[PDB]
Amino acid sequence: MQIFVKTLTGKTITLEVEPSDTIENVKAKIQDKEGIPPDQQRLIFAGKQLEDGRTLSDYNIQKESTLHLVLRLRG
Amino acid sequence: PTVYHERQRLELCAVHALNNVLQQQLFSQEAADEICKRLATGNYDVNVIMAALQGLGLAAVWWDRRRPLSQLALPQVLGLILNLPSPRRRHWVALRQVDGVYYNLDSKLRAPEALGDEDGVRAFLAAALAQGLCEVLLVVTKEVEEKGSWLR
Repeated sequence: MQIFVKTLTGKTITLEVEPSDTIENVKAKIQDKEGIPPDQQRLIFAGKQLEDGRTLSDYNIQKESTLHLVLRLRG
Repeated sequence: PTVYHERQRLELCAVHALNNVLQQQLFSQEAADEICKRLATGNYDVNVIMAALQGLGLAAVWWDRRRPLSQLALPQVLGLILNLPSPRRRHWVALRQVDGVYYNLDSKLRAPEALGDEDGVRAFLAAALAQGLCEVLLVVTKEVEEKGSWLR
C-alpha cells in the first residue's frame, strides 16, 4: 500500500509499506529515498509523534494516509 | 548561594554557514528568526536552513552516509553545509569551491582552510564521517534536485 510523507519544505514523499511495517521501517524507507538517517526523523500522524518500535497498523495508519516529517538536526 | 555562570553569546553558525556557502552576506539573525516563526535562540535547526535555501530557489539534499563518496558529483553542487560535533554540542559548517579550490569555511576559523580539488574535500568528508556524528547536506539548485544530478 501507499502512504505519503509531507515535509516542512512542502515536499511529498510516496512510500510502499505494509501494515506490519514498523515506524522504523518507514523511517528506513524515507532514508532510502531522501538520505535522512532514521535517528534524525520525527514522524507525526494525527497530531501524535510515532514510536519507532511500534507498527503502522498499531496507529491505524491505512493506505493513502499522510504522515508528517520533522527533522531534529540542530547546530 | 547559587552558582554564577556567565556564558558566551551564541555563535550564529547557521547564518554564517548559509552566507559562506553562498559567498555573500545574505542572511542574518533577523532573517533566521523570521523563518523560524512560520515553521512552528540562535540554535537553528536544519528545517530553517532548508527553508532559507528554498526561498532562493535552492535546496538542501541530505547525503546518505551509507553511499560511497565517489557517487557524489561535487561539481554539480553549489556547496556543502556540514553538521559537525563541537567538543553534546554541534555546529554548522560550510564547504565551498571558489575558482576550482574547495575551502573549509568554518566560521570558527580565523581564515578559510584550503582543501584542494574533489579528492581533497572527499578525503576531508571521509575523515569527518569516520569521526562520527557528521551530517552532510548538499546545497544545490532546484533543477539539480529534481534531476538528481548531484548523484554520480
